Amino acid sequence: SQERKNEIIKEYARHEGDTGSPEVQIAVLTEDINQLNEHARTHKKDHHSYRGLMKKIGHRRNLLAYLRKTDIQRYRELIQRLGLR
Amino acid sequence: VMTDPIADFLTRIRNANMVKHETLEVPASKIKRDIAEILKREGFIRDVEYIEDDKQGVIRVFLKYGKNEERVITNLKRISKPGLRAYVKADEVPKVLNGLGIAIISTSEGVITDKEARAKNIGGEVIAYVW
Amino acid sequence: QDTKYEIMYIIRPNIDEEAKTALVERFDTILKDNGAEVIESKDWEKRRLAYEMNGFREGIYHIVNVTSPSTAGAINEFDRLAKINDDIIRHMIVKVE
Amino acid sequence: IDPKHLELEDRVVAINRVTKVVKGGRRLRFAALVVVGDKNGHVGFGTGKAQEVPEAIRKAIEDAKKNLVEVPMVGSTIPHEVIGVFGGGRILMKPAVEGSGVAAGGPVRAVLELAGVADITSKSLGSNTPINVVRATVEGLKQLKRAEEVAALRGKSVEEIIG
Amino acid sequence: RRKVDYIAANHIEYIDYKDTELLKRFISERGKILPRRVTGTGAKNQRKLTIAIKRARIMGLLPFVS
RNA sequence: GGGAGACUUGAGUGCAGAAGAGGAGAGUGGAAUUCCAUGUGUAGCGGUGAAAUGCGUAGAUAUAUGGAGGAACACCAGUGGCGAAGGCGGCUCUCUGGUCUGUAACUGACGCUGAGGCUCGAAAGCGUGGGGAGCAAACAGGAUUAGAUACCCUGGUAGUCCACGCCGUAAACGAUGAGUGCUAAGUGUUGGAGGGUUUCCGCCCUUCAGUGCUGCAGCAAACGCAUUAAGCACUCCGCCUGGGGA
Ligand SMILES: [K+]
Ligand SMILES: [Mg+2]
Ligand SMILES: [Mg+2]
Repeated sequence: SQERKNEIIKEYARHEGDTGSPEVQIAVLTEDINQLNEHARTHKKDHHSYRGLMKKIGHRRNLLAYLRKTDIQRYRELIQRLGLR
Repeated sequence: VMTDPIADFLTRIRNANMVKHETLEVPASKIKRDIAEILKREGFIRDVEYIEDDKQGVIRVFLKYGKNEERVITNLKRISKPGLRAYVKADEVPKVLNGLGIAIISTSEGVITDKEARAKNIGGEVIAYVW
Repeated sequence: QDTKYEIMYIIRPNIDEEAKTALVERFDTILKDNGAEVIESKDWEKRRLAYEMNGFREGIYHIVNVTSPSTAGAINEFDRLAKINDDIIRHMIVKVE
Repeated sequence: IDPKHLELEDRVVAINRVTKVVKGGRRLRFAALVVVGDKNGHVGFGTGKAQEVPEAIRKAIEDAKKNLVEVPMVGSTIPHEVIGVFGGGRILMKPAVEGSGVAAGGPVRAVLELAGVADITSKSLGSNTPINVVRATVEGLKQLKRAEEVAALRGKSVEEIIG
Repeated sequence: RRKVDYIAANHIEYIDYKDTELLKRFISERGKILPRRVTGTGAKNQRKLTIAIKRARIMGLLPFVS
């Protein structure tokens, strides 16, 4: 949702202007992915939506790889905040 | 993407040459500037000019024709593809068409011709022939 | 966000105004019970139908403009109850901008 | 582009007996390919057809005279390597050293001996159809160039180009 | 041929299935919907008209047949 | 190439908009068939190249009023739309995905390809349980035929349908891998945006993303392709090395 995405940007971002950043993107994608996994458990047959789920997941994984390359401290802080492995 | 802007530059030149266009514009880099200057001062091009814009310096070319019809350039070809890069020694320097064309080489001295390379007794990476 | 829902439904032609008004108020009351705010309730027309929808070739149309969340089950409740009720012939819902 | 005032002499590549079919069996004609030249640079080829070998030869010669082209030479050699393509016939021709003679076994040998190229190294990569190999040959000899021409185009001098 | 849409000319929008006055002229006899190439509407408006007409049919405002 | 940086065009996020048989779940519909019931009415109906099997006097066909049940959605509907493909057309609602346009705020090369793996995947088919209107392999009978293990006809079982789990194949085809850039033009068309007019409508010009036709260069063995390339180029993956055996 737009209000939830606003909250997530304001929380995880470095500024109120820095809408775009890896931590911001990943924080949005994780909530979207949780909603989609619940939707999939409720709608097991919607493979057409599971595809977009996997695409979002790959996007998040690539962002996380960029973070592991550039800033390992930022990476670990992010993952402690989010709860990912 | 643009995994080979040098070859994109060469092919854009080739395409414009085949349609007999008069000029070109390209997102430039320093190696493109070197190649364009070499062509300028070797006779395959009439003129070349620069343009400075924030994202990337554009370079524009003004091609050459013996008449309205006849072409000075016939075709070009990159050898370092880059999937297989072509490094060569001062003896293995190519001789494009027995001296009627030119090979474009980068060496410790810089970006130069087969003339200068085979004279100085250096070699380097080959990046383009020109028939 | 709360989404606007036009709701038509077809009252039988030979019902009394008393029970009819209590019935419209019932459905509005149930929408409000499930949490869907009714902004307008109005009878559209009484008409000769295109065919015999419940045997009655004639009908009386009512419109119920509503604002509510999509998660609220107000529309589903109105739906099941109009199905069960044999007085109204059809209902129909329209998501509106 | 004129066969006039030239001592063109000819040579036949091949006569392919070639058939049309009719209700009354087969209408057998002879098709010939001939290459003619002056052994100075000027060479051409022609296709002829007729119910007679010499008639098709005459027609092909008369068509070859009307389609000449001039090849450059450098001490009985071509200036630079070239690849000629014409629809299935790839031929590469290299400038060879003097005294090495010709390296071909016809039709290319006929074309180049008539054009006057005494010393060359060639190879037919693709097909073997005499017509199209000869056509790729002339296409390559058309791709070829002259140092004076290229230097007048480029503006640079001849020595300034060859280095 | 260059033809005009009723909807575009009238500056009408948000087509309600209740609007029998506007939907019934896009209908031939026995309830069939006129083709776009007959009437001269846009694709967007034509599809909105299809949906509105089908709504009207199921709601008895218009007939499926006759 | 390695390392320390810096930038925004690429890639992506954000604002605002657009479209849509995009997908899954739920319910609802009118038409038509089949069956059942009620009347009318009575000798043929059906079917064929011919006939015949069949059904019908125990009331057929047909006709009119209802009811049950399943499946598919006339017009709109179009080399039109969406989707990675397969595929997806009644209607409404719940949840949800991708795409396009501007915007130039933000990150600042984060991208592409991608063996091996994972997922999806026409129809047939398999397992369990429902259901089964019509259609229909197998099968029966009538015919035809020299024969007819077929084409034709009358019937008709699995199956077609629903839920789950398996299968994982296709002329799964644009018989054209994905990505990027460059390269005459013409014309329609879908979704937008901007501008110059127009009382609005509308027309015009530009531009993006698709979707068709004609066609220059070039390519092609030819057929044909041609800004939706089969042209010029580059990166990666998959694949071929005569036919059969196989
Ligand atoms: K089954
Ligand atoms: Mg199946
Ligand atoms: Mg075409």
